[PDB]
Amino acid sequence: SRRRVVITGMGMLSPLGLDVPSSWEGILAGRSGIAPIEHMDLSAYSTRFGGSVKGFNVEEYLSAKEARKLDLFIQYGLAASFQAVRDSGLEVTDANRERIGVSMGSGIGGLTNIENNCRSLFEQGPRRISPFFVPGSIINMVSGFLSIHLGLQGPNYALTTAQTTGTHSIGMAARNIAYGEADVMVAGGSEMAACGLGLGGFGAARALSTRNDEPTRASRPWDRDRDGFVLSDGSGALVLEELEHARARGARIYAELVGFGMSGDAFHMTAPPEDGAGAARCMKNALRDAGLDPRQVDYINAHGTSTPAGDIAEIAAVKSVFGEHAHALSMSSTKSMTGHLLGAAGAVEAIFSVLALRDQVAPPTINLDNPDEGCDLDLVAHEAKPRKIDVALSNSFGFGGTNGTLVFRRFA
Amino acid sequence: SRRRVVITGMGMLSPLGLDVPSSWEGILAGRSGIAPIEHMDLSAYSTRFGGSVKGFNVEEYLSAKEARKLDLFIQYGLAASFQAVRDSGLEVTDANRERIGVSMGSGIGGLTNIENNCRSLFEQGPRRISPFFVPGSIINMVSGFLSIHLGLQGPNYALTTAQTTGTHSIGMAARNIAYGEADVMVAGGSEMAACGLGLGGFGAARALSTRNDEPTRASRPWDRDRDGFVLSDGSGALVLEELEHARARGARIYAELVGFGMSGDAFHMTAPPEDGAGAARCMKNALRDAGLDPRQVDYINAHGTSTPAGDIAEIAAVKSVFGEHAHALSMSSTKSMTGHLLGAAGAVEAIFSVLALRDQVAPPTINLDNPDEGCDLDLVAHEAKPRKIDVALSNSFGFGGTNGTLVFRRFA
Ligand SMILES: COc1cc(NC(C)=O)c(OC)cc1Cl
Repeated sequence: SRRRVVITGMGMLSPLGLDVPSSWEGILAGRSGIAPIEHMDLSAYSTRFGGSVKGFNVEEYLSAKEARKLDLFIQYGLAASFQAVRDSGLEVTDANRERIGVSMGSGIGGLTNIENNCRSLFEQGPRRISPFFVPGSIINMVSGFLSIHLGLQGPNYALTTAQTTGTHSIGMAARNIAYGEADVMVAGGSEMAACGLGLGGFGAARALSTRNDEPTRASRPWDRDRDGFVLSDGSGALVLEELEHARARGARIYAELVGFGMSGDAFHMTAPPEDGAGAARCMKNALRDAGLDPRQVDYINAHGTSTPAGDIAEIAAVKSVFGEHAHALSMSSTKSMTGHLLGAAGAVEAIFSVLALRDQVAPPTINLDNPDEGCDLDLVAHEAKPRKIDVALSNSFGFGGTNGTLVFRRFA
Repeated sequence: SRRRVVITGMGMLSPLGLDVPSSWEGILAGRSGIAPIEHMDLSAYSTRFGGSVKGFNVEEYLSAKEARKLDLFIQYGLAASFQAVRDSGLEVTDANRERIGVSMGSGIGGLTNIENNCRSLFEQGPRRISPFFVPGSIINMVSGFLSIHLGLQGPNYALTTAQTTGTHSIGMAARNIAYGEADVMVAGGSEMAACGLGLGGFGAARALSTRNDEPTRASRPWDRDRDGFVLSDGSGALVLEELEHARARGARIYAELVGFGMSGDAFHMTAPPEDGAGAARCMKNALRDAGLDPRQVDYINAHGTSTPAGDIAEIAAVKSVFGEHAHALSMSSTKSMTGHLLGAAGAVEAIFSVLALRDQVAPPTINLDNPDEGCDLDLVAHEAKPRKIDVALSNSFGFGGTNGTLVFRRFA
């Protein structure tokens, strides 16, 4: 029968910090992680800024010889995973290694490495493609490399559901544990899409904010002057653990994962429906899965991408699901500070939702100067709001009409 | 307790044919789908052959305009998916659309689109990148487009586990049904990694057969003269359905999906361990999941890639798991004929495993002229073998040491 699942470890690289505490300190201070991109020349591009990981030292985790063969999204995914496992205190042994698995996902994976090898191929030839091109670029290799470094022999897979990846990865990993396929999973996502093809491709879709002259103000979810998402890099990982397993070893438990929802919109390849019908269906699935009264929800970490259609669809969905209680909960978009980590967004935002529960505080939506028509909920504008949070919900929505909702609650 | 899951529809593109029955006729005749790759200058490449899909007409499925937005691997996955849904006879309605989902995956995703867009970026700059580059290249867009086209509102996701993708996709979709998260799932995988980038990337690792003079003899699993795998394109999709749901509408049931195993080797990024320990755990997990004794297995569709270390690891794993029964079962690699469809390998091989059950015939391992040291199992050399098959396994053992096993049983 279905077992309970708790969070015993977390790890992160974000535009606000090289770990969880430093990132969360930025979140509660209303700090922006967005700046002009330094790592490549973007003068020909319509967007020249984003959320970079600043000062990442891969040699805190991996030998230089190894790191040189891995795309940044793998390096970030391993860093976050190693943090989360260390934070959990779990010791991997012959007795438990078959019961510990990994599901770390990515929306796009090793696009920087694929781009650089494509340049080698076209300008020089196939003899100059790296021998490490495939295992250093394809999405399942965060799970793969992590399992080989720690000796994890449990379920080993990766999701790729665009901007929903981190949320799906955590939810499905929790189902693995619930149904008895594993006792422990490391789950989350990682992304580094800030190369020519990523910035150029989202640019060609006119999906990105073009506020080049004021990057910290670009990401402004539900603000009437928003003009698209801000592309950001990094990784989140959580250690999910069966409750009795965690109790037996005296684990520190941050929160319980009580609910997971998925739904497809079946609407449009990239656009969310205006009424947020798929998002509402997904949240309702998650709340029923958690055995909750919707009035129990205290805090929602929105998807909150700073796109015109996405932000207003999320208000519509929250009003449809929560009715008058929509006016009592707090909802914020931490993408106002971090930007959109794409396949890692749901992973870092699950961590922020768990820390909202630990610290009893709703993070702010910065830059919400002039809320748009109908955006009249408590969106925690400008400043962090201390408040009672027993139940927190993290939402994600992606290309393909793919929706995920996680429901966390305090554990006693 | 758990619901039963049956297969009611199948769909395929392969190097042998543009549907299931044409592909299967090739399989049972021992035909090769491997040939020199056309309409590419492969002069500088060390491998110039593979398994292409021949004569695919996307306008049987999509308008030319929708087809122009999507990478070939998405086109292939939608073709297999539409075939599978047609073959199932399922009628999607407002009463069931929330109970029908999709999990179609890919190992490497949109290499052809990445190449074409890199050509534009490098030559002309980012403003020549296609607006549809991102949504038309990301791996979850088979699930996305299929859900939008057919109005499917159930779980919508995509796995990417390299060469194990199609097996994991099918197994995890079966779990969704068994545990009541869906009543119907379309599951499988698709791949189009000819392109320069696949042939170049695998070639850089010297992972490919270089038998350019005799492409049809290149893929020779367990043969002492094998010299690596053959890269191939296509797609496989199955309609998985809860048993009572299938019976209530009078569905044609091909077979029952009774078991699913996963494991991680935790050994090496690309090579399996010599004794196939992870593959053995995975098959034992899949049999335990099915409540079957190893002695009940009749037929194994091997991963059987024609890499020296992979093929011998599988023999060791099968000897370990099956002991005194290891010679009684028949095990064949259909990759001897199809080549290696990477993320679609497990999907087309699940279909071939189901058809082995329907037709009571083990497909051949062609090219098995001189079995290597210790390769002394019933590997169905050269010619198909009619035999009793009640229980068929399909194995996939991919990069990152990620393993999958599906167990199918005759249904009556
Ligand atoms: C991909 O390159 C490497 C990988 C590992 N380690 C693993 C677990 O894969 C390594 O450990 C000494 C050294 C190198 Cl160079």
